[PDB]
Amino acid sequence: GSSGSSGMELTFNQAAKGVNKEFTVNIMDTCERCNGKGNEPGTKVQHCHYCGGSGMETINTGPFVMRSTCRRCGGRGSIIISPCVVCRGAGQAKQKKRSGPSSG
Ligand SMILES: [Zn+2]
Ligand SMILES: [Zn+2]
Repeated sequence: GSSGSSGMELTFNQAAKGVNKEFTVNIMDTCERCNGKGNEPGTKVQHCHYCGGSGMETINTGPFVMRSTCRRCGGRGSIIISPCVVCRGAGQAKQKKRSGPSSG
């Protein structure tokens, strides 16, 4: 076997532009213990007043006011007596995956 012609018909050297190669080694997926909730699967939760279920807090200082994400709940709308032990209330963790089917 031997050859060496040209044509430049199609391009099948690299993959699409969107799907960047080696995006990021580290793997981040939705927690499993809390299922992307941020609390222990064996604990209860309390209603937050600061935001009132909106996850938004307001800082009234003088003739002006500021706006920052609730601190008591953390922009959730409720107080987690016991925050997850895997994601520590992050909503995502490291899920060792090989393929990782986006759609599904
Ligand atoms: Zn709150
Ligand atoms: Zn978790």
